[PDB]
Amino acid sequence: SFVCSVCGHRFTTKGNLKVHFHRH
Amino acid sequence: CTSLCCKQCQETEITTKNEIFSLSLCGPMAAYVNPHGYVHETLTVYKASNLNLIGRPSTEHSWFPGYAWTVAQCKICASHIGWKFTATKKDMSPQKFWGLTRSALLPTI
Ligand SMILES: O=C1CC[C@H](N2C(=O)c3ccccc3C2=O)C(=O)N1
Ligand SMILES: [Zn+2]
Ligand SMILES: [Zn+2]
Repeated sequence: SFVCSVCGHRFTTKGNLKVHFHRH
Repeated sequence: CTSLCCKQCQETEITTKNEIFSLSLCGPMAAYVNPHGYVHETLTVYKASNLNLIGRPSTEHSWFPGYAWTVAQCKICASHIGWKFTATKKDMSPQKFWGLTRSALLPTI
């Protein structure tokens, strides 16, 4: 339920989203 | 070379320059705004290599009406590169293409 605001990539954990987001 | 590469990898080839085409009227590359304000200068190419698709296609906020998008990232570096666009009506031409973000590619466009 967690969507990257930059790319639209969807994640099932908030922690996954945080790591991915900060790679942008 | 002939090629556009993943910027992070530097030498992972994503597409070749002959694959660039004008889907829009503004040209092969234009700036688009995503639903959170982020600007992506998106280059349309018929074909891209070395990308992993994430999830399933979606029409929400599609910059190209009649096409749905699927997130695409480098198979080597997992960097975000762009999106695969797939037609939702059988008459769209083409039926698929890729939008690659300028900031993710080398050489620097
Ligand atoms: O055609 C496209 C490609 C996808 C792009 N996009 C995003 O970057 C994004 C981020 C978060 C939620 C939703 C989206 C979305 O649709 C966008 O806005 N339009
Ligand atoms: Zn992202
Ligand atoms: Zn890469």
